[PDB]
Amino acid sequence: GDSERHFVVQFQPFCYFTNGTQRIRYVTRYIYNREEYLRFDSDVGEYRAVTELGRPDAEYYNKQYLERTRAELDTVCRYNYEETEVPTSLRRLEQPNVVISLSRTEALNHHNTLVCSVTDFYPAKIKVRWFRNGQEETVGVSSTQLIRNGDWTFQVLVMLEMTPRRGEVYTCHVEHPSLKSPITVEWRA
Amino acid sequence: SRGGASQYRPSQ
Amino acid sequence: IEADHVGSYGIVVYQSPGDIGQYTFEFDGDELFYVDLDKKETIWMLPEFAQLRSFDPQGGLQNIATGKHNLGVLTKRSNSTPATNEAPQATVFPKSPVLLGQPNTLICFVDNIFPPVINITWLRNSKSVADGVYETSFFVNRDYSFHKLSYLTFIPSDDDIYDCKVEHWGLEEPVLKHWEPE
Amino acid sequence: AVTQSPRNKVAVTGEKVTLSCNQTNNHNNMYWYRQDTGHGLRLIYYSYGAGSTEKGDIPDGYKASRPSQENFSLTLESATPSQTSVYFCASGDAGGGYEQYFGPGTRLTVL
Amino acid sequence: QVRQSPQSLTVWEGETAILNCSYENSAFDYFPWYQQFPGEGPALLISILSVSDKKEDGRFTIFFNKREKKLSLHIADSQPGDSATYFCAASANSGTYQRFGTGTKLQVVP
Repeated sequence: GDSERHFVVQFQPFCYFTNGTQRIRYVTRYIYNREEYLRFDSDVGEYRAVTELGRPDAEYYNKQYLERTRAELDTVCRYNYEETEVPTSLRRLEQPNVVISLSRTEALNHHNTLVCSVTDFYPAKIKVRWFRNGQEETVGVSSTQLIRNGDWTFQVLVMLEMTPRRGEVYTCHVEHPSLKSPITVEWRA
Repeated sequence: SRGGASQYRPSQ
Repeated sequence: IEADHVGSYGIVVYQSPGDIGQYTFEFDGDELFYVDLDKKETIWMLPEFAQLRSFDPQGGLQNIATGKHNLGVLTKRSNSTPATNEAPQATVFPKSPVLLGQPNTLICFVDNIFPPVINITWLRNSKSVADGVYETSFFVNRDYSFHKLSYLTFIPSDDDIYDCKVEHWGLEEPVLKHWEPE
Repeated sequence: AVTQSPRNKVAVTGEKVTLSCNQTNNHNNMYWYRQDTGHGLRLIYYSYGAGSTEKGDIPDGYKASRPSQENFSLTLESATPSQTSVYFCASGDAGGGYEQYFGPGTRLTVL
Repeated sequence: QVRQSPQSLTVWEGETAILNCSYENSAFDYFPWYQQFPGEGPALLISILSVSDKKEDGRFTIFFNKREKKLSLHIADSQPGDSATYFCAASANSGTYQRFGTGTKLQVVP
């Protein structure tokens, strides 16, 4: 505790849900600084110590808490999901905004890049594709990973390397849970 | 509508 | 582990010196809320949600206390082993595609934060901007470090440049992540 | 193994009564109750125990103080007849799903 | 809040004393019953989790009915010595404090 001697602890509870509540896994992690020393795992069903640092806690924890923790899987995990998640986060549907833009200059023959910006949507599941005259392009195509905005919305940018021509129609097709019908944006020279 | 939370267990 | 959904109901972060703490609820990697430990109030990131669910702030205070307790016990046991300083990384990108004169938001995502103490600020052309700024709590990472995001509302102009300034004990000199309407 | 200062005290309206408690159980949580015919036990003030203090169900007219792990005191800065009862101090683990240990009690009368 | 049906009860040694309790906060997950003998403070007798629906320990058995938010403590084979005031408490899935009830006074006639 002399001068720049920083100390912190972390408690990280986890309710892993698979297929609604058909399967739940409850994990409770006990971290000292950045080191996980103790851990409860519903799969294992017991407070096993992770590292040396957590040697002194196992026995005591399984004594005093084992029963109280196993229960949280129902009173905390299943409960919060069915009683609070269902009406809020699991019901959140924000529709994507979709726009196409060219990376360089508009002229009559350039190896440019079309960018399809898909933004402010929720939840994560989404599908974005490029078409050139009705045929899907997959070769000079790339999309960023899912970008989490931190405000409960995502965005993904999808690039298509191409060479514009006359009467050539490019389309960005987006399918998302919030859209009863897919969105299609068009771009021409 | 009242959410629950995982209790952080004390040591010693 | 894996799943279709992940809930973290009661993340506790307590550090010293300073008795600095944080209590949050996450779902699918997003902040449901954080309990304001001074106001003793649950602060929901999405107001609408608070209309349908709730959480007694006392639960956070009770557990933040246990955080104060377990820490110390562990600071004594670890033979007083201090935390090792990591170096933060920042990325800047707009919420929506940039259009001259149209209201947007600039986002600064700072990752690999450890310990969870940091100052993140915005510079319009090289001058600190303090209005229209919002910051998230500290999100947990798989490796136990943290990320956090800051936001700046702004109007895109040809005569404007931006920088996200991050200050951390793991940097020798404040990091400036530059950004400007391309 | 919980102790309370006045095991019985009689004061007058307006007086500044101060019941105090002590617990060796080395518990983090401490509570102050009051038993009354028709209400059973009612939490008044409690602590996560450092220099912590939180309002219970009926905190009005009261103020608590937890100067140390084992000391939790209840204070009435202006006694009232409505405060004539039996005060029960208690201690337990951080939590609420944990067993609570009570003291003997304390009868108080204001007049 | 917590409620205890039997405002007061008297039974002759050997029978079965049934106590009742109810609450209406589905978030309640832990319910401990305290026993208080005249002269001293209350003390924890038997506690149950919302997970199960029954808990036994001697003559004492808690009957927990998740829905309808009912709950009851059965003392089979009564006995003078079990005669004080019993308290039904409860706490939520968050870690908040326990909330007791009116409390039933039991008298066991030898």
